[PDB]
Amino acid sequence: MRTHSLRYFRLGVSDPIHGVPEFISVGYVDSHPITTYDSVTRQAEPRAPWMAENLAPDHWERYTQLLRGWQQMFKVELKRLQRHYNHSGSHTYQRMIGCELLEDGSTTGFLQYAYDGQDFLIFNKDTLSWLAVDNVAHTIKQAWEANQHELLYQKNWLEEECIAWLKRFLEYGKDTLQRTEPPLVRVNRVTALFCKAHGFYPPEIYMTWMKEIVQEIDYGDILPSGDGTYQAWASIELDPQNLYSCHVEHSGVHMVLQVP
Amino acid sequence: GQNIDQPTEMTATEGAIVQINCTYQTSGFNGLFWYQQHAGEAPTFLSYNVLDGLEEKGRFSSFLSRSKGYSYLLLKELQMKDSASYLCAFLDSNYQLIWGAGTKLIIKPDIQNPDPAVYQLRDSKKSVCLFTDFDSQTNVSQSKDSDVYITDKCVLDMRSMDFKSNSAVAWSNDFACANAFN
Amino acid sequence: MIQRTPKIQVYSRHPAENGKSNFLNCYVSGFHPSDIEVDLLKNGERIEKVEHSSFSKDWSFYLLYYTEFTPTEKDEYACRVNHVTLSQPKIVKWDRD
Amino acid sequence: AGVTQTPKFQVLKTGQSMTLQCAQDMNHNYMYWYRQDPGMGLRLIYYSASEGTTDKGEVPNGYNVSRSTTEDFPLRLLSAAPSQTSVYFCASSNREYSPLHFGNGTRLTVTEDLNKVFPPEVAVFEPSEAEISHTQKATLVCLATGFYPDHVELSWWVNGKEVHSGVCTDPQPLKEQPALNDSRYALSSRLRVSATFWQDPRNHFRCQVQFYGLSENDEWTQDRAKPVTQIVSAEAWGRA
Repeated sequence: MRTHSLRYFRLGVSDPIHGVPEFISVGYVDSHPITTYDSVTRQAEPRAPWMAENLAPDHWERYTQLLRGWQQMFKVELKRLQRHYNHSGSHTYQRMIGCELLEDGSTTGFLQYAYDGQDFLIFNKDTLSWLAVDNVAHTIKQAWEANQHELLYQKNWLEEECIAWLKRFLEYGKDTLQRTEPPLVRVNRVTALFCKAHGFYPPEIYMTWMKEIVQEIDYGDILPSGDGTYQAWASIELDPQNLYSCHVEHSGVHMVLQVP
Repeated sequence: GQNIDQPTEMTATEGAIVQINCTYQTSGFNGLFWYQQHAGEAPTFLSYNVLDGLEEKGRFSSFLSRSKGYSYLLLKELQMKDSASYLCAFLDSNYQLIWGAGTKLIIKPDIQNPDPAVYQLRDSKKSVCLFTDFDSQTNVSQSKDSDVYITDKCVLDMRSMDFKSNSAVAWSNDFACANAFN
Repeated sequence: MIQRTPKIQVYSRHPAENGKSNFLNCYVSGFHPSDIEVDLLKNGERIEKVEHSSFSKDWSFYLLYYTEFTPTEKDEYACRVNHVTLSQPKIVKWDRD
Repeated sequence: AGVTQTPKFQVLKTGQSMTLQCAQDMNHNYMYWYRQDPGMGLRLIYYSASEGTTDKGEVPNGYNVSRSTTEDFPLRLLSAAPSQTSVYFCASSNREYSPLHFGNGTRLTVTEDLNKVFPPEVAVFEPSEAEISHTQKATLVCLATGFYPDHVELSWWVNGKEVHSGVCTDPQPLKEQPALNDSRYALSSRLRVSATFWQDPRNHFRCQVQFYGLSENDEWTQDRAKPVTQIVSAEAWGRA
């Protein structure tokens, strides 16, 4: 029933203020971070106990060397982009790559870049093409599309390797990644009722009020509690002149709290 | 990244076709390469396959079967200059480049005038023997008397004359070019 | 470029009860660029013992900052954030209620 | 203009240090050192994913590298041993998954004793009258004998210009004594031409052997001339 995902994020900053990394890379399975690297440590490090226990030192030593390479490539690509835009000072380059494994077996994959936090280049692995936001991106896309070997490499990586990595990491983090922690839900009282849920995992939760759904409802965001679980809320105001109830849905289970 | 196999040596006739096979075993794959290495030269890149199917470029083709773990390099309209080693290699999941031991391709010229002859050349100031003009399916044996050197078989191509010839040389210092070979 | 000012939310890990070990969370999200300074404050003072954890589909950054703390009726906690979109550091007070 | 690797040939004494240079001006991030040994396939010694870093291959022992720049990846033998006798290939690649560009190789021999180094003797053997009258073709044979190590380039020069047409050269030298390892080597080549070409008294034939041996600042106390890097040639004129 659960869709799982593996995602890598890459951040490059030119002229970073003293101490701040020029380059950072973090991987995630779902919301759980699994790996980190930056230009300050210059070391690939696990970010889950189940990654440290199942991947030997030689894995981290190899991945360190790969990330030293990706850090240099980022610096060079960002410096070229700044030239193409006659930009100086600090500018941002971002890369995001990932796949999803669905319950049924179907997969998705994605790869995109941003310059200064705006879409730059988006890969379509089905048409083996790149969408480019502007002439500078278009010029780069056209060189990438002239290299059929690299496109086919990326499609195979997204569809086969990323998914094999995800399946390997799901097995390693089985007990953490596949668990359900059902929410604790309470109601508290300006004469408003707050429906408050916490201790839940995974983060996906639906919360509402009824009496007939209430239309004018404030929603708290799903926020991380820090201990691997999440919290959220839905509030309503009471017309002083009517029997109200909180409805929560989580991982296939429905909960109702009737308020007297 | 576990194993890779390709034949030691292959022999095909000028103007014909040859297929060099490569089998591999790995849990994790980022593409399979073919490289050409002329004797006394560096490997040069020929091809890259990562999905199933057939890539073509001039006289050369590369095929990959992911399920069978199997690639071939196909060379058409074979020339003498296609004599070289052909190396397959594949990237594993961590980008380890795993090299096969290489396949040596020998191109045999279509020789339509077998004239096996053993001659004696004098120094241009001590003397050597030349076994020449023999058929491409002759082997050049070797040497038992260890004070007598006999080179390997050698193919020269007098390109202006569309003429190809197998040659072998021997020397010593009682000797006689006759019997020198075989 | 386009700059995006951080969203700043301050909340406890567990429901708050005075004299009970809890964690103070400051979640900082939807900002650009990435350079940000976050401090948790006990009665106005920088807390030394503070930990932190990313970007979203829209390329904006997010971060959780937190400390072990024991709420009391007396003590007041806040999050202090500095970012290029901010003329002065933004302060959000923890609200138990 | 690709990957530049120097030198192309090197003899060392056991215990000497040596640096092989490799440069590429293609801005490739990955540089590699491999050794190639008969049967053994290509073995990775060291690689560098970028300037500022390096890491061991399959067989790093006895070798060292540095990556100060994108362009250069020097390979150091700190203490030459006989087991490091090999052919070394430098290579670069844009990324970890992109094709390798190779330098033209370093053939390195390590000997116990540089007094075993000998340049070749070269002789030209003129074509057999029997061959000319039976085939109306003329095979010259060049022989290069008594050289160590096996670091030679044999070429044929007809009227002062190099020729590839009609040339076959033994692809690997021969051992004059296959019992010894320090054994001196011999190499043969043929140049075949028309009888009319051989019989033309204007045609000049030169077998040339470039030998790779000692440098002019290697010390030398033997009676024979210092076996330095040098060309040895033999020649013949055609005749009617």
